[PDB]
Amino acid sequence: MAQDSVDLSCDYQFWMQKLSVWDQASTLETQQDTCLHVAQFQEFLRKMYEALKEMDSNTVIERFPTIGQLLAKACWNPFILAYDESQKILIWCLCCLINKEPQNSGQSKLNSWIQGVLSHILSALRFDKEVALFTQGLGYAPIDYYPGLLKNMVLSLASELRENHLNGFNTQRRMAPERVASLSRVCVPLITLTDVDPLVEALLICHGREPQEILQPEFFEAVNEAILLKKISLPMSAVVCLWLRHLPSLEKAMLHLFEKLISSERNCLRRIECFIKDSSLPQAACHPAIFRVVDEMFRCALLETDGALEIIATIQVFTQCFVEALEKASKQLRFALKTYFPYTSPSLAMVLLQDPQDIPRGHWLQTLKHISELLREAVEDQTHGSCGGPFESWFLFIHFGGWAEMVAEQLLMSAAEPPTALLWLLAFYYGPRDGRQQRAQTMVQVKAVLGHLLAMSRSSSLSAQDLQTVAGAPAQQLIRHLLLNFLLWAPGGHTIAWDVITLMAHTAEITHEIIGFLDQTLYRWNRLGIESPRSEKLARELLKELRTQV
Amino acid sequence: EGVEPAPWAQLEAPARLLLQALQAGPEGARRGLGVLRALGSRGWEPFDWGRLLEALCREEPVVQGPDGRLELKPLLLRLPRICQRNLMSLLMAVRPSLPESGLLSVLQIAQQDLAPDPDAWLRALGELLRRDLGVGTSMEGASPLSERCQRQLQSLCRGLGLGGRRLKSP
Amino acid sequence: PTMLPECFFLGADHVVKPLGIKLSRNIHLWDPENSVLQNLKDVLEIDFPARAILEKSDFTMDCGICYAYQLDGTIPDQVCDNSQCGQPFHQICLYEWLRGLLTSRQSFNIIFGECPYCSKPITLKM
Amino acid sequence: MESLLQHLDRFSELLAVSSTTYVSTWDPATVRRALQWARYLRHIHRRFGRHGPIRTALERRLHNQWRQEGGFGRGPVPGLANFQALGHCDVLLSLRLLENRALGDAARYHLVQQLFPGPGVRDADEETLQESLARLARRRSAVHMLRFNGYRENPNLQEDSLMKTQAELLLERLQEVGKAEAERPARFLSSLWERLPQNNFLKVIAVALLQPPLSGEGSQVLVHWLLGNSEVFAAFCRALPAGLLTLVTSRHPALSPVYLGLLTDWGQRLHYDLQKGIWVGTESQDVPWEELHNRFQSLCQAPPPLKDKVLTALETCKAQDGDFEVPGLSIWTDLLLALR
Ligand SMILES: [Zn+2]
Ligand SMILES: [Zn+2]
Repeated sequence: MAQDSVDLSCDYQFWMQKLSVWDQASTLETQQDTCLHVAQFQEFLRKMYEALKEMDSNTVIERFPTIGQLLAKACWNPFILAYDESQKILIWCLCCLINKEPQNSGQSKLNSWIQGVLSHILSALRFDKEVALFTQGLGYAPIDYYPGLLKNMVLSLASELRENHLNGFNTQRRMAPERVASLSRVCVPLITLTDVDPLVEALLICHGREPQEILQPEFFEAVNEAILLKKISLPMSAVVCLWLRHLPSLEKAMLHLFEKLISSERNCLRRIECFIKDSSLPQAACHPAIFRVVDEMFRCALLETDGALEIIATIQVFTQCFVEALEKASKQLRFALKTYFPYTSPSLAMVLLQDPQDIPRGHWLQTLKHISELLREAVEDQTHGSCGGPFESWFLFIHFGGWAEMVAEQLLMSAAEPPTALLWLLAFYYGPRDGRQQRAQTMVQVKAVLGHLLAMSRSSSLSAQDLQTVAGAPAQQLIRHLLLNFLLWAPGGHTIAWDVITLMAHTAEITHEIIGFLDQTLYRWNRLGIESPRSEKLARELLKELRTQV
Repeated sequence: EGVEPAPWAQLEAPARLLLQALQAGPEGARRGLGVLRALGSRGWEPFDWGRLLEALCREEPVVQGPDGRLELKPLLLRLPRICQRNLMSLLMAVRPSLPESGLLSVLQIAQQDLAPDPDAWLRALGELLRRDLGVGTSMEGASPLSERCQRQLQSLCRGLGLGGRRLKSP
Repeated sequence: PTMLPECFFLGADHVVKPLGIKLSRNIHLWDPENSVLQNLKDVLEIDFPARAILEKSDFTMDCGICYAYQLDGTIPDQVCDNSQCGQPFHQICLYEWLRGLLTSRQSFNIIFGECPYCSKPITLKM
Repeated sequence: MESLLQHLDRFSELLAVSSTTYVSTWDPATVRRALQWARYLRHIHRRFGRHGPIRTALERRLHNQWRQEGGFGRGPVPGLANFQALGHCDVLLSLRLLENRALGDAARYHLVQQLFPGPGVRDADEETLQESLARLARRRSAVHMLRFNGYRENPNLQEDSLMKTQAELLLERLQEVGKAEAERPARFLSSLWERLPQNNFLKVIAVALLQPPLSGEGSQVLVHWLLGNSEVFAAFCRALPAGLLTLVTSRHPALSPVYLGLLTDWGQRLHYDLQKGIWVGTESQDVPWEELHNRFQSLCQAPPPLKDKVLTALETCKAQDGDFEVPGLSIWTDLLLALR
């Protein structure tokens, strides 16, 4: 109710004298500029169409003056018509313009001019004449063969490019890289049109022997868009080579993953596994270099937010998908794991790989015992010929969920003299760069808290205040999520749950943290086939109600 | 007239074959491993990497940009992109069994120091390899990623309540 | 060197699993003080073939291009006419090899060109 | 069953007269009527158009009507071609009336209103008018874009997609006449030949012969027409390249023996001059020495079954003209020496 023309009326002249730039784009540079400026102009058209549809035509003159020239430019510009709904919005626009009963002959002229451009778009051979007259004589219409026609056109070229790829230093026709670059710009406007997929596949695969790129990355990223938006449905080898030759696509897609775990679907891990397996990210990650990239990205993410739980959850989902994609399709000659994990020794990794589901529930204690032993041998006796230091082995340890989370729940099950192994381990988890002075401090802290909570579980379902009393920091999140483990695990819970929860419910940040923790633990149980349905339904109801509070 | 030989066409058979293997798409990576398996099996177990690196580094001319401008390139950049990347990936893994002297100059190339329109991949890869050598921290903003990437990463790392984990030791 | 290595197996799925779980369960029993064999025999809970057939270990039947068996159902049937190579190869892999090779020449349907491994005349009939 | 017949014939009447520029009487009622008829008919296309006696009966009505009107005289109307053409029946007429400028005021406005009320009815299960037409113009622009911005004219014409497209159009167009047996395919081929550009026609047929079948009876009917018709064969062998005709012949050995005589006629009606070491044409439009040499060199580069036809047709044509062994005397020896 404020501007009513000007945010639109300025961009009117902008796009207007930009059509004068492009004008059917029979060049390279008109084409390139048009390609980047298409969709913005499309939204401009949406606003314009709204502004027209709401009102009548043939009475107002707001920007009606140059409109015919504007639309004629757009129409004769075919890349306009190649983008998704641009054409259709042009239709609706022109429909807004028509007059039922032209009264002054200018209205009739307008309408006839409209019909003319319409037929120009719809019933016009913009094409060879021989094949036109051939079918005219055969008694056909454009329609009834344009699809298969198009298809044949595509297929010829698709084969051709395979030939060119196979010709790895032959004497034969080295196909024009100019035509290739022409196609690179021709595909993208109509990338969504279904008859094109094999061409694009072939463009991305038939790499050839240039030392320098010959496609424009506008194409690479306009492709990346429709991949990650799932409008294209390509094979896997195509998108891997795309990721593997154009880096900003990879970067921008890994970003698009974070967009979900932060923006929309905080702590619904099944959406996250769904997204990972929807894309071929673990499959692509089977390739080493891509794995190292995404590792570096998550490492930066991890050192900005010093221990973001949602991010760590995402890591472990991705690691699982990657491990299975690796075990699937790498029978002969798979990469030695210190490829993907060089800084660490391989021995520790070799242990970490083992699934919990392989082993009975009892020996997981012994597993974690040897693990924490080895982490101590690593980081405490931090000698050269190993990891650089603590952070690196800690980051290694992140990726293997279950082996990370089982310490608390096992320690709840082994508070009968909880062994120093698990204490040091979880201390190392919740704290890197601590020093043994800090680790021994937190050790006895949590062990005294265990002396409390053991007897507290042996007692009846006591209050939430005997719990909040032992709270009063360097050990707040540790002790917090430890208590959360204790709650569901101990059957004394399920009564004082909301009490403890509303007590610790200071903020929404801690709320989201714990929500992620809970979705994590439920996800873990369902995957492991390890459940107490009490705690399942309990945590379910709680997480559900807290998804209303946020 | 509009034909060229292979730029590798003049070389030791094993290594030339290896290049012709790495040429072959993504999978060429693992084919690299298969080659070395086959050759440690074959009568010539000693594969002189030292020999190979020299030929990678060695310069030769090209006439690119306009029609009227010479420049030099080593083998390593004139050969096709996919072989470069596959090769780099293999090198990461065989890094134990390589000589530093040649590796370093290779990495000086890998930097593509003052290469307008550079190879982002190769740059990141050289960075990472130098890091794996324990010498590529560089005391720089030594991110294989772009500062663009790190920027829009921090832009959303801001939108999460950090943990109290002491990761930096300020 | 006495440490645990990075290790795994190749072969048949059903034979693979049980030893996998033996390892999964005896891994904490690693002792980098005796022989690694001493560690292995009692972690995987087995004794091993000391050259069960020293002669016919594996005359490998992989592609040699893609190092694979069963390429779209195809066997690497195409071989070298050479005593020193004898290497099997896949039809399509060896095709796309010798096609890109500059030295190759096409007949009506049959093509000739150098064996990848030994560089001797090899013939492929589609 | 018969309800479909009177539904269809009235529809096709209305279809053909859509384009006709008598349009003054029309109103949106007629518009809606035609449109809902077309909607019912594409509904029928969906419903039980698939394999059945009704499918075949309606296809018989189609070809019956199309050979009744002929495609000549009173109208060479394209019309809805067949079963699959029915699938977009409304669309074709919508296109007809746009170009029919007898299209008036009110029915036109109501028409465009029907077509494009906006995305106000964006939620619909059937891929409707707007979606279809959008994809249409999408594909059309795509077609021209490729034609001008990456398309190349293949030297191997059979490989070329346009000729390949037209080839399968025509094979579609003749399998139907072979199934129908209303008139012979020869009556159709003749009328075609005369009416349309014969230069393009020959090339189209050249590519047509070589498409592997899909259901090769059309390939047979062609050679049965064309070994009968030589005046086409005269310009045929004249207009085309060498290897095209070579592989055509290896495909249809019936064309081998005739084709040797074609050249052999041209081969004998030339004269050496010792001003210039060449045979040369008496007439302007006679095949040059090298013009023919190319063809025979292609035939040398042919399969062995077709190789020895010409190889001995040459020796026989030589010896009957005197079995000389030196230039200036025998065109055929000039050849046979040039071929080595
Ligand atoms: Zn193979
Ligand atoms: Zn060999």
